[PDB]
Amino acid sequence: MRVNVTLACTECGDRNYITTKNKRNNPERVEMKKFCSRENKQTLHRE
Amino acid sequence: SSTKNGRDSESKRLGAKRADGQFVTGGSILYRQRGTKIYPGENVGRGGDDTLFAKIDGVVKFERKGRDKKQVSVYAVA
RNA sequence: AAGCAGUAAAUGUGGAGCCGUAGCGAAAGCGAGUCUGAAUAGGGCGUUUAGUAUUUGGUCGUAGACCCGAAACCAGGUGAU
RNA sequence: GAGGGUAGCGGAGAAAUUCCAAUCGAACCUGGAGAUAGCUGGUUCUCUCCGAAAUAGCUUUAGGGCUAGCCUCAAGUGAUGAUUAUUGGAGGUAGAGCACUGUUUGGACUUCAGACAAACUCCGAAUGCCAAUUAAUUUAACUUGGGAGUCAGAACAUGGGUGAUAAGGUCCGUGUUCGAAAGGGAAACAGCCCAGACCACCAGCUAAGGUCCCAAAAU
RNA sequence: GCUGGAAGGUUAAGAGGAGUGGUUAGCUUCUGCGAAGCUACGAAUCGAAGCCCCAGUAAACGGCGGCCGUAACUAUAACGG
RNA sequence: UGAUAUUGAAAUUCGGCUUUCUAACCCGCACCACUUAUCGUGGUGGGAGACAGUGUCAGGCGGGCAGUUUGACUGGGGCGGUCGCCUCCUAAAAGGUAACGGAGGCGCUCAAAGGUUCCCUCAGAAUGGUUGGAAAUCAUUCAUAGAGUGUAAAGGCAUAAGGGAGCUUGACUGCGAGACCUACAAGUCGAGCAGGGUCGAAAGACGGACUUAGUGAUCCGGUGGUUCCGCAUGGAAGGGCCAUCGCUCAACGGAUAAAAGCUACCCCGGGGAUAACAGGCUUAUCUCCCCCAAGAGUUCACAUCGACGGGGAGGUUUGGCACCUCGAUGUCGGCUCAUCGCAUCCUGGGGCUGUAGUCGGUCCCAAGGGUUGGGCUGUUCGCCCAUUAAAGCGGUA
RNA sequence: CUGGUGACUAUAGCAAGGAGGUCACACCUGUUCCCAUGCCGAACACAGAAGUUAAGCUCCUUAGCGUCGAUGGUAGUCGAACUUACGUUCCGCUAGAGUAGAACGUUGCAA
Repeated sequence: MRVNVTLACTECGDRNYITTKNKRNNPERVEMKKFCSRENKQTLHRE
Repeated sequence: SSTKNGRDSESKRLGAKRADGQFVTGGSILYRQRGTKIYPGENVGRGGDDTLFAKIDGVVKFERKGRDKKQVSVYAVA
């Protein structure tokens, strides 16, 4: 099923995003490399 | 006795927005369309919905693109 | 303005109070500039910066609000000639 | 027959919504009270200038309302308004055609002849529309404030859907008139043809339509 | 619907107070602890009837069906699927 | 129905279940007195007893009773159907354009089906082969799209927007000249500037998907962050700002957190803006009249009958529309036999005949007069009995 | 005048007949190296003795298909009048036929 999640910055100041995901194909939390607003650089975003 | 029809969507006001031989501002819309019935020429770009818009101040001309095709361009005449 | 003095007057006196002379921001706040924003970078609202008191006319609001007209509801009484 | 009892959020009823002072699916009187009424009816003196709408959107909305469109008054800008001539352009209707998608007739043996189409197109008008900073004629247009009414429209011609190529039928597009328009013609006859009444005259020329008599003018 | 029953489940007020937060007498990181009071919440546990359940009752409310073959009944089915 | 106050004294059992007792409380129980009264009060005997009755708090049942709701469109209303969004046609070559007009979809999916850089060209046909359609993989020739493009349709796409590989996460942050659309609220496109980046040798491209559908104001409530405020001061409760979550509010600009029926017992305010009777327009339906002539008719189309097809008249039927009438135009059958039309039932005059005569059939002229009584049924209509020269069809609200 | 790179609606196209080569173009051998295959030096990328007009590319003819295309007439239609299907006046298709048509032209290395 389709569900929405939030990506939070890892080990740094939190800069949140929102997206969607298919739970069957991706049972685990997704990880991406997004820009952090209050750190001024790309960091790792979990969940 | 009843009807299965009756439905329609709101009309989208497509077509030409500026006339040949007219002076337009920096980012004026020139033509709304679905797909590519007219191609962008000199100093003219495509939007995400195929909208053609100008990128300078100048006079707009509709042109011909080989055979069965046509394009529109803007020329910076003062 | 209330009050006080005056013929139930006119107008004396009375400066609590009100509008204007400066805006922007949710607020702390800053100020001809302020908010957003890392950054007048761009953008929004301001820098016009002449008002104020009484009154004729038009319209609006609160009071029945241009006039006449119900079927009904509630409260207290009068009736078994 | 006389004297008494049961009172309205009640009483009585061998039962009919029947009776409780000529009234009862809930008695009468006085108060809240000038209840509420998106609904009918009515609204009192005179001249001058201008002069509509019966549409769109949304609506517990459909004979109601709000914003926009159309009218009027005051101030401001001022050529930005209208018609025609010239040039340029976007857009596939009428017609036509079978190259695509479907339909179809007769001969051959994939091809030659012949036809049909709102949701077919190898093609393609007349008109209408957007512009120029290009000429001649004309008189509007835009902005800010005060006050509105309108949201039931009708007929004629024409382009279409619906119906039955029926309706003084119904629903859209485009012009005119009535609405809010008197006068002449069509016998009479809001919507058809001509033509827009400031006032007075026992003056002249015309339009539509007419000139044997009614009845003005050619037997 | 009514009557009787209690094996289990759900079930209020009222009792109970495991823990948590606010404040500050004292410490030192030099913006982390923190006893006593007062104060905002409190969970496990106990808690009736009812309901979910078991049985009876129809002169209680109510209900009392279809397709398909077959002669010692020619048409029809006594009888059977 | 349970807890608690009135409510007390003793004693068994895992402060409580459970048992006795009397003083609270109760008796429309007996006797005495006030008192000629047994309403009341007092006294004395019995009965019951910390129960019952009464106060406060809590759970359950409760049309017995009360206040309200029960949508709109609609060729009258009711029943049926539809309500928000997307694509094509009607739509009259700019845009816009209605009808319970003609056709279909949506309330999602994708972690690569996104970004970037390189490379490639489809469908269909014949030929020869383990022969399942030579079309299940194979190699040729022909082939400008008839192939594919997540999903409906339209418009585009072979520069490919189509197919395959390598790297990657721009499906980023703050914004934004200008413009389309438009009553408002909303919706759509957007060059460029700054901060981070990915791919590419570089110029460059990248703010999701070839485009257009996949969505819901405000109030209130939850979860994170924060240069904010915090009612004598310092904190904290509680607010503000930023991010985000919860509605088939689908009658989809959403009345409230919460809502169905009958009225022939009915009432008031309006409307011919809207139906039932009659008038008016039309003639699908109805009733009559013709055109053609394959045929039937012992031969022979037309004495008589007239298949398949075609053209009219009337306004007596059932309907269509909704133009007058809702401050009222009384609706079926009967009594009455008045008045009119001719498409003539009898009488009067004729042509043809498959007319021997007596009867007939069909067509033309003709409206002067005439055109019965009963049984059944409220009936119109219809069946029947007995007659007659004949027992005609229609109009007149 | 052979080659490189741009602009023009096939009047540039397709098809058939003919001429030619080591300046240039092109076919050709090979996989040691940078590179590569669902497998295959076919392709791509490289090292290059010689060898061929056979094939691509350019050259002359070709109206056999494709493309272009007048004139006259017709259909349709703006406007005007009569009336309901006919005049008058502008504009002007489609199809078909007469016809072009075997391309014209820019900047530079040489030749």
